Amino acid sequence: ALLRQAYSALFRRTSTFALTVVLGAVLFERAFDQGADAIFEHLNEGKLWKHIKHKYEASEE
Amino acid sequence: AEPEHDQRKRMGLKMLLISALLTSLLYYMKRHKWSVLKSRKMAYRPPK
Amino acid sequence: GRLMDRIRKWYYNAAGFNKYGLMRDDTLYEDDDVKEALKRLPEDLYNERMFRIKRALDLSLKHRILPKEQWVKYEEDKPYLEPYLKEVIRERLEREAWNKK
Amino acid sequence: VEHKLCHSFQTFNTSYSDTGLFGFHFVADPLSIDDMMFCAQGEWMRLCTSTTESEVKRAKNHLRSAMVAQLDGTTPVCETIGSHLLNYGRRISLEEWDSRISAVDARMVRDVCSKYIYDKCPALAAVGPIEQLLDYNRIRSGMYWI
Amino acid sequence: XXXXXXXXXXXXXXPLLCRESMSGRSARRDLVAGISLNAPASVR
Amino acid sequence: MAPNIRKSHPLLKMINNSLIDLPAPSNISAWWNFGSLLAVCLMTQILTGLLLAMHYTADTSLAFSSVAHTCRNVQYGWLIRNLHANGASFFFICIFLHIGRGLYYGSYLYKETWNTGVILLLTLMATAFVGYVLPWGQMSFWGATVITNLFSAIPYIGHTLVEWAWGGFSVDNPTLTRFFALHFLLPFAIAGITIIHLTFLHESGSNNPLGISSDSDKIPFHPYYSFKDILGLTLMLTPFLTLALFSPNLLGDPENFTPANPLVTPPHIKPEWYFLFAYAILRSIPNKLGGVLALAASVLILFLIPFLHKSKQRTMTFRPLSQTLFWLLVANLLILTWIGSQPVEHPFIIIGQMASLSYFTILLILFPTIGTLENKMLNY
Ligand code: HEM
Ligand code: HEM
Ligand SMILES: CO/C=C(/C(=O)OC)c1ccccc1CSc1nc2cc(OC)ccc2s1
Ligand SMILES: CCCCCCCCO[C@@H]1O[C@H](CO)[C@@H](O)[C@H](O)[C@H]1O
Repeated sequence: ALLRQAYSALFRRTSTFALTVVLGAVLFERAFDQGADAIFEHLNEGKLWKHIKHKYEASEE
Repeated sequence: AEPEHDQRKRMGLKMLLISALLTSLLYYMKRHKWSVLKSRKMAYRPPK
Repeated sequence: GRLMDRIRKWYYNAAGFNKYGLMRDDTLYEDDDVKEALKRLPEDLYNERMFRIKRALDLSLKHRILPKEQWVKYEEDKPYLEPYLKEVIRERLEREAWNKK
Repeated sequence: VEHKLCHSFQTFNTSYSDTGLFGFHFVADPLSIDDMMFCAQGEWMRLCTSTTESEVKRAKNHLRSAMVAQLDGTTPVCETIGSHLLNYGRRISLEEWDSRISAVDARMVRDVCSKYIYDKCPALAAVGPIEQLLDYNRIRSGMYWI
Repeated sequence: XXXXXXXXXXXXXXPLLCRESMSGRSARRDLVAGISLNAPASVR
Repeated sequence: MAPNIRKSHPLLKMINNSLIDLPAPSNISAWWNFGSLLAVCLMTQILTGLLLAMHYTADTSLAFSSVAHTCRNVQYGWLIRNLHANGASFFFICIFLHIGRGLYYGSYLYKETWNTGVILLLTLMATAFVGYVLPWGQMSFWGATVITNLFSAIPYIGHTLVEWAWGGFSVDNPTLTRFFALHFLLPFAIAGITIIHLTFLHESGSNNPLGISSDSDKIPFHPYYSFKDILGLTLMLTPFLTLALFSPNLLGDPENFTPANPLVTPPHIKPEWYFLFAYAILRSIPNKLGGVLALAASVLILFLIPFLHKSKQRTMTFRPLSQTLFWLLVANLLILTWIGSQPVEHPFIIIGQMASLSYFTILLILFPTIGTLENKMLNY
């Protein structure tokens, strides 16, 4: 049981709860950003500067 | 006119996702706390 | 000409406080007169009024009402506070008149 | 006593065959209820959190003197015997009770209390002029963190 | 260590109306008066 | 003494007696959320305003440029300007619903609370008025010009009253610097009066939709309304963040992107949306002095609401006649908002004159009349 164990190990003690929030936020940020940036970049394929960047540098100038 | 055009909409995406998540969670927590009152029943029993 | 009774009975249903199981005098706004008249109410009527109000309050926070069966009929509405309220007002008008003369 | 919180308060552990009722009961004036309930729930948390060896060294001595006082006469001995068989299946001598009790320490009291009390949804019965004490949610939040 | 507690409202002071749940109380002795360090006050 | 240090601590005490142990009616709805919204919105506007002010330059030769520099060079300055500008609209949306609630649920009978409310509204309008001049665009200057030039309609004292407020003979640098100082100052007055606004409220506590004594069923503010408000916050904050991060320039005049030029009058000088209803009433009376009075009366009329209550019941919940009459007034205000955004030509002229006429008629005449007519149908 994940629910039961998530309670007793994390959510029960107020100290362990707060640490979960911090630890969970650090992981959430790292994930949510990369995901959001990915969803946005795909929705604009070939439109951004990072896409057309190869024409004017890092290969020819 | 607005060089922030790209980042503004990129933020709008992050906002809408976060806002959707947080609004839902807070709605449960509200309903959870208010469940005590929402389900509460009462009776009028005098020594009539 | 049974028109006046037609109009009152219509407004009573259009008002819809009977849906909450409230008497007409339950919905009375408690100004200085109503407050005084309430204190003159017999224990039984007062304790009953208290429940009806607390029930309407509980219903209101539930966004629910009473079943149609439990709605106060227009002809079954007890004006329990109105006789008290009229004397409270009559007494006050006397003092206000007696203090001018 | 210091704050005139109640006329009386008692703690009980009413046990049944497969269940029980660990809790407390108090009698108070209409305007001293909330402060009384506040302190009471605080001491419950103090059980699960802060219980010292010094405290239980006294508590054990009281419980020892209690179970012995329980057997003062023929009727209270007969009552114990008639109940011990009916509930335990046997007689538990005061000698055995003492052995169980004397093994109790502060670390154990904290654990057992944290098991039955901490962050548990309690049962509440309130009778009389009870305005100052209100909302289950507030009472429920008094069940965690001392 | 034993005995049940009580409490009433003063200034004016704060189970005795049957034939049996009121019975057992009709003065056999006179009137003893107890008070304790940690036990409820009693009376006979 | 007192047991805990939550009921004792003179700082934590009014923190406790306002946001923790404060008795509230069990049945107040979402229409009671906009109070705490206005509170947070005020603290939001002040913060976003401070951040903007740290990059603003109060001078007619640098005002427009400094604001532009803030959006273009300051890190997330484009956003802080975005939030502060649209946040001013969130303020008025919440305050119009806050007011509309009280008018519908008879909350104005808390006269001290209600009167401090009107004053809070008046200070807010003045605050947003002087803040609009700060970017010093075309609509900024000419909005300030048209409105302040009205005071000259006052006989004798008038034409001096204007040139004093201007600090000159027209809206210029002496006017911008004092408007910035005024725009910086006023929100702190709003903060202070709010504390008075809440103080008068805590005398009687909150009203409820039914309008009857809620002493029979009170609940602690926390957690019931502490949670309810936060929900109502994120519920209301999503459309405006959507507004501010997808269509930021939706509400405002594009004329404010053209730097202020005293030698070119914009074709259609209209205010922001929350002033439109008042602007329409202003232009209903062709006379300049009458228009000013009609404008002032349109908002000052709120002071007369408590004295125009004739109904035996507090709210409008059990008053179907007053209900539709209420919604007529709400629709009336929409028609006024629409008229104000349109040029002064037929048929907009006569429509505006009638809508503004009915506005005062409903509040002054029909509302106390219908209320009386209702009481006799209740057999009183
Ligand atoms: C910056 C402006 C304002 C702030 C910060 C503010 C704040 C609040 C808060 C927090 C409440 C309690 C919660 C609620 O009832 O919604 C309240 C209630 C109230 N406010 Fe305001 N308010 C403002 C403007 C106004 C205005 C413009 C009016 C009237 C024209 C007003 C009149 C009232 C009344 C009558 C109540 C009592 C409502 C009730 O309990 O039924 N306030 N206010
Ligand atoms: C209730 C509080 C406030 C309201 C209603 C308000 C309203 C406004 C409005 C409508 C504008 C016009 C901006 C635009 O449309 O382009 C503005 C601009 C501005 N305000 Fe405020 N404001 C408030 C608080 C503050 C505070 C407290 C400060 C400073 C301490 C401040 C500083 C500024 C500055 C620097 C600008 C210029 C930036 C710009 O024009 O976008 N504001 N304000
Ligand atoms: C500096 O002008 C500001 C205007 C505006 O809409 O500000 C948000 C504006 C722009 C164009 C045309 C008209 C206006 C203001 S209309 C108006 N402005 C006000 C200001 C008040 O403060 C007490 C009260 C009532 C009213 S009615
Ligand atoms: C309830 C409202 C929550 C809104 C959360 C918005 C978080 C925005 O986060 C921002 O996103 C930008 C776009 O990638 C980044 O450039 C910024 O570094 C980042 O701070």
